[PDB]
Amino acid sequence: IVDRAKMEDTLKRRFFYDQAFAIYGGVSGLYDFGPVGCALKNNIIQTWRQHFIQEEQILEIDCTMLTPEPVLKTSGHVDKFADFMVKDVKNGECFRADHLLKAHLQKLMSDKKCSVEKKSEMESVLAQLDNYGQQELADLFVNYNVKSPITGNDLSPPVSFNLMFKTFIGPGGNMPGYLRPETAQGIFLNFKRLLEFNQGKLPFAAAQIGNSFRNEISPRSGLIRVREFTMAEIEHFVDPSEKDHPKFQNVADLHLYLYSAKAQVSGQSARKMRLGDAVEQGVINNTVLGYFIGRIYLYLTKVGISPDKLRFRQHMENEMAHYACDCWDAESKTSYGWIEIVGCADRSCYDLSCHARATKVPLVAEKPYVEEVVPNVIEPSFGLGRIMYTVFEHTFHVREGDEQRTFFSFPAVVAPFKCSVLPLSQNQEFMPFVKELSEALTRHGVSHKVDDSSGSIGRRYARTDEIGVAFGVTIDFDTVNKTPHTATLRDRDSMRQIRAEISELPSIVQDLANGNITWADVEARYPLFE
Amino acid sequence: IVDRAKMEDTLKRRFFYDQAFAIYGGVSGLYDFGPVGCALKNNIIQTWRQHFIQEEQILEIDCTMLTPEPVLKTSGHVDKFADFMVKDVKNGECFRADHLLKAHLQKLMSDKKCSVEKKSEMESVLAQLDNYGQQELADLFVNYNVKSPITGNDLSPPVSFNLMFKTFIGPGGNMPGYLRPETAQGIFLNFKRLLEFNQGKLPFAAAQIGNSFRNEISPRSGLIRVREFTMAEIEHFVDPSEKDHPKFQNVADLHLYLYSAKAQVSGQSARKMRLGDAVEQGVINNTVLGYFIGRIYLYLTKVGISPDKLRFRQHMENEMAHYACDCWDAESKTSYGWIEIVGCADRSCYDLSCHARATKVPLVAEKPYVEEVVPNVIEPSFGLGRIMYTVFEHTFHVREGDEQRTFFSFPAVVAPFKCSVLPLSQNQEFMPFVKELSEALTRHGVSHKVDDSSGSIGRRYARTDEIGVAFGVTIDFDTVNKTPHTATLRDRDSMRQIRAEISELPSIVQDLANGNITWADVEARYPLFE
Ligand SMILES: Nc1ncnc2c1ncn2[C@@H]1O[C@@H](COP(=O)(O)CP(=O)(O)OP(=O)(O)O)[C@H](O)[C@H]1O
Ligand SMILES: Nc1ncnc2c1ncn2[C@@H]1O[C@@H](COP(=O)(O)CP(=O)(O)OP(=O)(O)O)[C@H](O)[C@H]1O
Repeated sequence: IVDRAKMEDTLKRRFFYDQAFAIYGGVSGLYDFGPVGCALKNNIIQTWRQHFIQEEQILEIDCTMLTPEPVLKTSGHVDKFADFMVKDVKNGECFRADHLLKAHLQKLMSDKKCSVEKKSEMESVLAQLDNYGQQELADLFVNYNVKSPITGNDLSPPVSFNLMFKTFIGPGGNMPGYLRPETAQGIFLNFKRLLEFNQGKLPFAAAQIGNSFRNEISPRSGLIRVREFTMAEIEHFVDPSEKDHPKFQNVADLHLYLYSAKAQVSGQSARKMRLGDAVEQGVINNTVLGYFIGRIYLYLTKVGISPDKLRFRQHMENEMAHYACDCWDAESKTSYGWIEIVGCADRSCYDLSCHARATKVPLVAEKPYVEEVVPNVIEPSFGLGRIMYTVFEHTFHVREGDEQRTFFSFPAVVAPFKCSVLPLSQNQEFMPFVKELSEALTRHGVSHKVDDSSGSIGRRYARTDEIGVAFGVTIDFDTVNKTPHTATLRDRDSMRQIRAEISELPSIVQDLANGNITWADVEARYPLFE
Repeated sequence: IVDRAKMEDTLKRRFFYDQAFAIYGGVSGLYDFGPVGCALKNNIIQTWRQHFIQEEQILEIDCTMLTPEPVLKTSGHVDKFADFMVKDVKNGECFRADHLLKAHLQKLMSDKKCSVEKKSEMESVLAQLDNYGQQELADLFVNYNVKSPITGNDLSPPVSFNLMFKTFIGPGGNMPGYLRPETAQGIFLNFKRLLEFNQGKLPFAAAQIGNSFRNEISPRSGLIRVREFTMAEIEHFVDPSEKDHPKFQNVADLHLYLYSAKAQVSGQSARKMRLGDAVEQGVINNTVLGYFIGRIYLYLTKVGISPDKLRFRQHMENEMAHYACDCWDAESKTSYGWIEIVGCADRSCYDLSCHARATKVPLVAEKPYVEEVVPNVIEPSFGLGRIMYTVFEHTFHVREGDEQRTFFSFPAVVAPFKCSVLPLSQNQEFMPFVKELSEALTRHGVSHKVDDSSGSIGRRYARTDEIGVAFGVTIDFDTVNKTPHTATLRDRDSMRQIRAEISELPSIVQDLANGNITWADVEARYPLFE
């Protein structure tokens, strides 16, 4: 439970993100990220690079966004990459049928005049929404007589709407193209040279961190529904018969809420299992898929996602994408309900074959006299956009005080900047201290900034908390005059402080941010300062 | 002088970059960057972030690429952002008139039957190509009777061709849009909130590092002419009356080739002046423009550009962009002649006014009772693409040996990875040494990789040189058996080696890469090893 209104106001005001082309009315689904928003957005991409590319020695490539029609036709995007759209016969307003039907049903379940028996029937309908194909949706749109959410008019029947943007490469119109809806395709088209890097053996993973475009129908979910976002996709090619990851044990003891496809149809709830035990019962097919599922859990957590609001929902029989056979999604409980922030699929061979059969160019690998095989790819799809937004809601808190101050409990690895060095006076009396501390912090690799804003030391930290600065050191007169020279180390979340010698503080803030010492540990070693 | 053919072959083979959608024939102007290409491309963006954003405390924002028609119409891109295109009346092949006329004239100047008097007349025509407007070009295309470079047919008259990509945002066609040709526009549309960050005072600079799209007519310049590239633009807003940068002295003693607009019309050559002296004579208007010009020189140099092939050419009277009044470009002497890699303009007020007058929203600032002024922006435009490619040619060398081996003399700050630790055997005899050195290097922050490839130690380094790895440490038996345990430190460019104790090598390689010690210094302290 989070007050979205209050939050968005803080985010936009401190400029984390805001409506793109605002002075023109803005375009729904498009936002610009201000300074802090970038510092945070950057820290997350940096953490991801470490957690995956670096930790797994993933081959990184950077393909183009512009794509010639022929390429996406083969992958099957020109045909299946779409959403069902409806529009009131009156004017020409469009809506994503998929969601409008869900918005309506939720409206009925809320009305007090609704029977318990119907409430159920509907809950069953919503828990199977991503399965209802073309026809099935048309009927539900009749049975429930869904009508325009605005000036309730009559909606035309649900029709598919290709989400890919369209353009023309070069003068003339002989080469029509689209803006890549995903990045994965680029890695497949380069499978040859890529496989060559690993001596030709499997498994090997290729990755990409770039922009994808999705001409969303009716974006109304803040940063959740954008037509332009940055995503980090991993394409882990493995031998279909050797689907066993040599590191699965490093993430086997992790306990996370799994929501099988069965539990979704068998009407029961998600169970908090153990990955190791998960693979046993057969919930999670193999251990490769299992390994990444665990790593994904670790990443999201380390970046600011709350475990008590993070689950992995499996897909339904016919919910499968036009390129997958099995899949699991990392969903976060937000103010918009459960939403897919990271998508981990298991699109066995499909892709490579399509491009090979179309271009008349072989894309395979061999294994020991020797047999050629079609690699089975597990693609963890990260939406850095939704992932960041989740961190926003999960860490946005309101300080217990009439002034209604807010703050984000951002981990030290993602906060705009870890420490905030703020002195009382800027005269040449404090400089020798501010200068030292700063440079000292830098040597320890702790991002910081010397606060200049006006107001009381308490109002200073008030602005610091808003953008979620992890810590803060107060340098007052007793620090400059008294001796030993000690400063005040203030914790963001607790607001509780400490008084240690200003020379040792750097190493202290370092361990605190790096998770080598607990704030409790600090209060035990040094004298508390009210 | 560089053998482009040989180079491109090495780049593509080691996969620095290559044709996007290769297995489909590829699309001209589109390329994909392989692993090494990314490591290098990343290092350059990282260096730029330090050299500018970090060194100047620039406010970083990240706007959208999709832009609604109304926004670009105001900036004046829907009208002037184009190139003159011609096409042979036979089939429908298009060409950029601007360049075809230049290709033809160069053909004539080469023919031995050309008179000295005409050769001149033409040299004068080419040195004024970016000034010839619509009509002027049509005539030259008649006087010289230019015809299709292929199967020489007849070219239609030169007509403008808008370079901006076109699409449609959202279902329907009520909101037509383009893919931003530049990033600057985004910073202007956010001038309000941005100015607020600096307390409302000037000067203050905003920056952006993102992708821009330019539907180039006929791309045939490798990575020089792309329809999709990453650029880092800086928008330094300053008071029109206070055009004086407080750091100009830090870059005043720099000596760099300046090519005034006069020297371009007065038919003389570029002079290697001193920035300080440059501002005096009035060559470079103010010192703000001068400061960035110096910093730009430093950056390019630090990344791998050769001074003897780097100049700053000023624009011509009517060469000015549709948004500028004065400008200077950093051009690199490549195999394609002189090309603009970094563009530093001085588009005084223009922009902010246009958006304000169109949206009926004021975008100004005040100064001390108080007067509101229209900020004069100096926009340094970096094309990380062309900049990287220049580094390629300027540092690509061929080893003097029949085997025809190649290598790139990449600075330590941009090389894929600084050091290459390569042992002879991988047995548990060397591991205790490889492990230590590696971890030791990491502690010193030196990017490295343990070489595994097969072949002689000399053939191992042969592959290392190709991707331009700065150094390399050889760990042989005398390192494991003999004591003290010393390894071999090999320099890339010189191939000359050294023999120092394997424990001290880390700190040595660190200073070498960080420019704290010269390779000559090393050969003076430690025993040479043949
Ligand atoms: N419009 C959007 N805005 C932000 N991120 C998006 C996005 N569309 C996709 N993503 C990212 O990429 C997604 C990969 O899974 P996809 O199957 O492509 C989502 P989907 O099911 O096709 O659309 P939907 O979840 O809105 O129904 C990640 O879940 C999400 O972070
Ligand atoms: N097609 C392209 N490919 C690579 N970089 C490009 C590019 N177009 C522009 N840039 C980058 O952005 C440029 C900014 O100057 P611009 O005035 O926009 C070039 P221009 O004069 O408009 O086109 P031209 O130099 O090809 O005639 C930098 O010089 C260049 O690095």
